[PDB]
Amino acid sequence: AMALEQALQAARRGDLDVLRSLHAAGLLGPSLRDSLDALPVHHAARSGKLHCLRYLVEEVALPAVSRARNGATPAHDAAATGYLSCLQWLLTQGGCRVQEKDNSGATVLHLAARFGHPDVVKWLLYQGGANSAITTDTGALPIHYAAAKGDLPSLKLLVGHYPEGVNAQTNNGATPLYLACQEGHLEVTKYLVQECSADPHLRAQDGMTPLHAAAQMGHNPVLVWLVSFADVSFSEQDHDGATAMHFAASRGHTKVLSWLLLHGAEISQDLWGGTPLHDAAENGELECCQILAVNGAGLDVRDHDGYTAADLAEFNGHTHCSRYLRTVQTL
Amino acid sequence: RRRCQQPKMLSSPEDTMYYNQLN
Repeated sequence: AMALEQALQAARRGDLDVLRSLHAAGLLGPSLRDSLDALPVHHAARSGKLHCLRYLVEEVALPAVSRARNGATPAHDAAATGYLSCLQWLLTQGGCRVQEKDNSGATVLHLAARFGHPDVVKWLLYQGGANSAITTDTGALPIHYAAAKGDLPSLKLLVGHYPEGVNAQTNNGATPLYLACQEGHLEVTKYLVQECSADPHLRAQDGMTPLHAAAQMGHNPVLVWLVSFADVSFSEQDHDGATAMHFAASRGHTKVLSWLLLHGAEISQDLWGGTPLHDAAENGELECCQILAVNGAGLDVRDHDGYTAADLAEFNGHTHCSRYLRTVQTL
Repeated sequence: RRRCQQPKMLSSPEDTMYYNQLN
């Protein structure tokens, strides 16, 4: 266990002399792995220590294509961490193939996009030969990852390289735009809608629109822009009848909730009879309860189980919300 | 219910754990 910690630490630090000493003592080998099955080659590559990576592959003979528990090679580590020098060496001298996949089906191009490394994305596309049309086992393209990260330079590169990806949906139905809205990336959202003809009406498999995702995750700047400039309705419902307001109230996003109410969004029941006040009360979101109650939410509306919002707060132990709601009802 | 709905993810949690522990 001591040789292991010394080897991994030296590989991350670039301490080539320690690796040489361990190699001389016969203490480096392909079974010397951490708890995720990563070798010293992974730890050098994820740390940008190219001289140690080369020593471990060229001299110690640790395989450049070795795989961690999830199938990641040292090239996957390097692409995810942005260490282009290590990635380039592995893909040329090291013998890694640019299309090698981890267990999920992700390539180094997916991972460079996922973690927002546009220098790596650019080199992979225009020198490394990486394929931009490859889906993982969830249906994800590199463009999905770039959009979710909010990496506009990588996204521009990937749209130019594979423009058919713009409106592609993952297996659960998400478009790059859905993901950009979910993650609150306004400039990427604008680019997709304004410059790439991204369709903001393509829904995920559960009926959620990109606007629902922005409200669910509290990204008011994205929600405001979609409603105000992209012709997205804040009244649309998912497969359960939920509106943007339900999602915002359920997760305490008072700014989204306020903006929706300010601009005339209605306080409506979903297919289960719950209003956004039910969602806020059930989850102990006191400030959302107050905003809804002051702006005309029906305090006495019962869901399909016959429960008012105050009842739901009480059954979930949210006594601050139930006490507030029951006193307001008396007025 | 609604609050427990997770965002749409592109990879498995085990995958995210691994790539997050590279830094």
